[PDB]
Amino acid sequence: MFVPSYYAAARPEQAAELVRSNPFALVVSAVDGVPVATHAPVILEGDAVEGGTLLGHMNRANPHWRSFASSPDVLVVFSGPHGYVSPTVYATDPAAPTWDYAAVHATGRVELAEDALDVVERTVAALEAPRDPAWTPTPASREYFRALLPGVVAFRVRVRTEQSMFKLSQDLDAERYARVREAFAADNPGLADLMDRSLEHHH
Amino acid sequence: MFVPSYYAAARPEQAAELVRSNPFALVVSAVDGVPVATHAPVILEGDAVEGGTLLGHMNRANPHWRSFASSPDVLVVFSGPHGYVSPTVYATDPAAPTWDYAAVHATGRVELAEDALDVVERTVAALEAPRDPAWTPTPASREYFRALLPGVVAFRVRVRTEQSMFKLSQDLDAERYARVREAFAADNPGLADLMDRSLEH
Ligand code: HEM
Ligand code: HEM
Repeated sequence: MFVPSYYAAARPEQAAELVRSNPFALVVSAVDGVPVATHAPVILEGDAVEGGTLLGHMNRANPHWRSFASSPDVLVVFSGPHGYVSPTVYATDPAAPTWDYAAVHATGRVELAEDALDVVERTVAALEAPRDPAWTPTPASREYFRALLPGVVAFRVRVRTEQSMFKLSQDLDAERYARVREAFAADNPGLADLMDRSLEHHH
Repeated sequence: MFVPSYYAAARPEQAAELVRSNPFALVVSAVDGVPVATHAPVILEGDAVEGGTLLGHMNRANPHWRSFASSPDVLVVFSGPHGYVSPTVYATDPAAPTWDYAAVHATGRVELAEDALDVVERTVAALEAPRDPAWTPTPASREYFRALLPGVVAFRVRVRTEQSMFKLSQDLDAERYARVREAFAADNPGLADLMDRSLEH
């Protein structure tokens, strides 16, 4: 990923807010030199992505994790809101399209996590916390978790580098920008909100 | 990606339909044993993903493409609708959460494309065709596209293998499935529509 200056994160906390808000991530590694990816829920331990630790799990029948000893460099991609920008919105002739989006790329070394039960219980709490009501596992469900454990492989990524893209049209002048934002406000309110947050000076 | 049989595509054209409906893809390669990914619009040439050809473009100032020159294997991930499934929706105890989603992974050899104008113009046509209304490039915009070409790098992927995941709660019993579909109907209609199409014929 390459990040033009206009699409850099405005504030250092924005990468971590995106990661926490979008836990269904893409875990990418090199299996015999070719890329392989698994969609998995991944949570963040720590205040910042860079230097932080990611915790995830996948199916033990998914052979992807068997590579995590011989090829330990991994990339985890977290994806926020996104949307196509049609030249129709600009209302200018000569124009060209683009796609607006925010994403965080965390690269580091992967390792298997012995305490798989901890990883999945922490994932439950993190993903249920924004919901009302939140689901809290009963004793019967924690016992069920224990019965399920042979089928899971948990893992940790110690994040060495992070890269964040907030490609949200901030290069546009106000008239073309207003038109982009108004088009997303109707059909993609999450993206419009991200655009609003990208313009903040402090909060 | 590992695809359990009950989350496989029900019809062989469903993978191609997902690719065409979700063209903003993730293009992944190995730049010195480390995975590097770029988000880019990618379209499908052919009736099927496997054996088909993917066409995309990225920023020439994005150094990612410089690793394509040796024609390494690339992975292109197309992601459809997705949504978290909270056990609250099941309304049954012993339970555990999951995440429902559909995605297509295409792996093959990447080639730099000399015909970058054709790639970007075909991408325009493919992305605009279902919008209402569709944008129709004017002669001025076609001349603009030519002027922009130095700044773009286009590429082809010959798809050697493909995996398609339609993880859409097909394994739930009838009462729990209905709860999940009903819950997504309200807050994620694109995902609910995908579940409907997964059970049809
Ligand atoms: C907290 C939210 C959770 C989410 C969003 C989630 C999601 C997922 C996903 C997407 C997969 C597929 C991974 C792959 O393709 O390799 C998976 C696999 C698996 N997860 Fe989780 N999971 C959650 C919690 C749990 C808990 C608490 C357990 C208890 C041990 C668990 C046990 C498993 C097992 C056994 C599998 C293997 C496939 C299966 O049996 O369904 N998960 N999970
Ligand atoms: C059809 C829908 C299109 C979409 C969704 C789209 C989207 C994008 C995206 C996401 C990037 C950044 C890639 C990166 O990070 O490396 C990009 C770069 C670029 N695209 Fe496209 N594009 C489209 C059509 C076109 C057309 C017709 C042209 C005409 C030549 C063009 C020219 C460029 C150029 C010059 C760049 C690099 C410089 C820049 O980003 O402004 N694109 N495009």
